Amino acid sequence: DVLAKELEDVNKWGLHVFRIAELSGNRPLTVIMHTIFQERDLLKTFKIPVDTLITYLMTLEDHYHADVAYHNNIHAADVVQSTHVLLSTPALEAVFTDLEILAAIFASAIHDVDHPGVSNQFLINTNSELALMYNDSSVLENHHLAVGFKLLQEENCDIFQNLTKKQRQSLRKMVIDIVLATDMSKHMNLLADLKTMVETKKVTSSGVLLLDNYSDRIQVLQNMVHCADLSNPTKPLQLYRQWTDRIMEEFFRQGDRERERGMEISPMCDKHNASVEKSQVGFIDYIVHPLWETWADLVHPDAQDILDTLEDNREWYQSTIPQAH
Amino acid sequence: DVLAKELEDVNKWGLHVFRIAELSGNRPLTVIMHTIFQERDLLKTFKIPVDTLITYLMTLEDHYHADVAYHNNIHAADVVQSTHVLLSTPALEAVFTDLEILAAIFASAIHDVDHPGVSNQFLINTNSELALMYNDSSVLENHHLAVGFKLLQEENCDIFQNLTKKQRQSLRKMVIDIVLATDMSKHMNLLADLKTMVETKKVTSSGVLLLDNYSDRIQVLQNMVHCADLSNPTKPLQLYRQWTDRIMEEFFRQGDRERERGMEISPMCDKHNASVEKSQVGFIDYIVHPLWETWADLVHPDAQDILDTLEDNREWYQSTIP
Ligand SMILES: C[C@@H]1CN(C(=O)CO/N=C/c2ccc(OC(F)F)c(OC3CCCC3)c2)C[C@@H](C)O1
Ligand SMILES: C[C@@H]1CN(C(=O)CO/N=C/c2ccc(OC(F)F)c(OC3CCCC3)c2)C[C@@H](C)O1
Ligand SMILES: [Mg+2]
Ligand SMILES: [Mg+2]
Ligand SMILES: [Mg+2]
Ligand SMILES: [Mg+2]
Ligand SMILES: [Mg+2]
Ligand SMILES: [Zn+2]
Ligand SMILES: [Zn+2]
Repeated sequence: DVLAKELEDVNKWGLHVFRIAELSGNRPLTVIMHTIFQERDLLKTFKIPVDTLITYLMTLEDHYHADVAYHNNIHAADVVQSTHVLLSTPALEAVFTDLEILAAIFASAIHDVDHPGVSNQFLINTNSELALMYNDSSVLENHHLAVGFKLLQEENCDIFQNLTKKQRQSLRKMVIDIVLATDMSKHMNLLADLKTMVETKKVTSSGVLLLDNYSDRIQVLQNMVHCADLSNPTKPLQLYRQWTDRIMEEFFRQGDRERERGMEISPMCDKHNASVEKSQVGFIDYIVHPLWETWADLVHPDAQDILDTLEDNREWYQSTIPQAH
Repeated sequence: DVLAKELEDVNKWGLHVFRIAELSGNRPLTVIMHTIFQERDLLKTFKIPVDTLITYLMTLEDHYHADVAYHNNIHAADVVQSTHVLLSTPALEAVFTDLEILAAIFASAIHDVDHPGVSNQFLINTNSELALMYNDSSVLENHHLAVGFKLLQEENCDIFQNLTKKQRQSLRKMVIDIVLATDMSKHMNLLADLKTMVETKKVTSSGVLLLDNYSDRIQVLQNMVHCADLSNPTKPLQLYRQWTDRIMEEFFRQGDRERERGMEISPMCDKHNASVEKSQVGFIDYIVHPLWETWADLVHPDAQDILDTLEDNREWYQSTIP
């Protein structure tokens, strides 16, 4: 119906993903992954039975928490769809193999599964079982990977059943490398390295990038998914505002637990003392723009419209903050 | 029943650790740990109730597998005692705080707990739940930490209950850093970085190392426990001979599991095609001597005898190659 109409924008930045969630009966991850797999002809390329794909996707989506305001299946679908757009950027045309493409999209799909709605630092500070299990290192991200892969074991869920042994091993490695890179404590290091990759990048005649070793290829995929994960402020203001609502609700809920426990309340987690405009402008100035501006450098001019929206949105949120002229 | 005469060598390289295991009713880890804590006055320094220490040690010791030939409670006891000796080296006099000392010894004690007797690569290749949990990265070492820490939560087991919050946090971080560095896959990088530290070491006149910050200190602790972990070929030969027998028995059993599942048998795990003596020489030539030579540089001349024993032991296995 209208859903197939909205799913026509799947190759477009700014998909009305929230609308798709409503219309699909809260199955945005399932329908968006399925649509993209059909789009990229992935079921045929990797001999994936459709009933298997759908069974896994539905189980995966089930394992995103409905009561978590931001880190849920809608965010997962959004990051999947955004990665799907970035993969098709002209500067990267026929750079990546079908397997690499599959890896980046699957990584995006599972990258926050079973997120509890609180940060790594919170989990470390409250001595959680998760932090105990993972020795305080990329606690959530290791966990997302473990669950995402574990779900492949469920009945009629192995979407990779017809990959070769070599392919499955290569895909597992790439997906691990990608999701671990979504850990924000690795952001400055990724960014610092991506800047250096940009400085010395090599391009063909028709302008596509030359990535001639796994280390360069995976670095580009890591930053790609990281950008997609941090892409909310680059979306039309109507989508962006909605993402901002959810992240602050999730944060304030974390803040509430912290205050109730007598802990120091984490930054931007205090519902009483917090400005949306100030927090978002800071977020953009110190994290999202430094990154997207570097990505735009890498694929210039492919991302200029994305960068323009980001800068517009930044200008928009700073406009109501009083400042010295 | 004593035993006490054996434990008089707890400060020496080449303590009779197998004897201690026998004499103590297979509680070498509890006994040696208890002895070292008393000697270093750690119970008083950190207000560790002695029954809490023993209770934790017995539980920890119970989670090393009796039926694993090498990676068992005797190996843990050995690595603890070896670290205990290395910490007392003159070149390191007054370098470490009591909390750092506590961290290195605790890390040594838990560093292989619940080892199943197969390698990281075997756990990965067989798609074990453990490799699934830890995403193929330092699978065992991540698991050893989780278990060692988890056991503090059993009844009357929290030996760190009277550390401050800041002390617990700092000790936790050091222990994690130290145990993750026992992963053999990190050996070449760790050693490379150790050589770099050695190239630019600072010492007082009496040769005492001057460490500047957490980076320096934890790097020395990591390498120290790694050396202790790889110390078998530097021990008196009779000790070394038994360690060699044990590690081969454990490797062969992994090989047997591999052969049975039609997997390629891992290097040195095929009992039908092994060259034990030749493999010890290569082990020393390519891993153990390059490490201990660098450590010996760091603490010159504290480790000269250790190095000499290493070279004598290399010649033993060389001369027993059929
Ligand atoms: C560098 C760390 C990152 N961080 C995280 O929790 C992990 O990732 N964040 C994702 C994120 C995603 C969307 C956000 O808003 C909108 F785009 F929705 C957003 O805006 C918040 C809202 C207050 C500012 C940060 C954050 C915490 C942060 C304060 O600084
Ligand atoms: C299952 C294996 C695990 N692995 C390791 O490196 C683990 O670390 N080793 C410790 C070790 C400790 C003591 C050894 O001898 C004596 F000193 F005991 C010893 O003898 C080696 C080993 C056979 C000759 C060289 C090894 C390597 C891979 C094939 O898969
Ligand atoms: Mg995440
Ligand atoms: Mg003192
Ligand atoms: Mg080990
Ligand atoms: Mg220094
Ligand atoms: Mg001689
Ligand atoms: Zn995310
Ligand atoms: Zn060990």
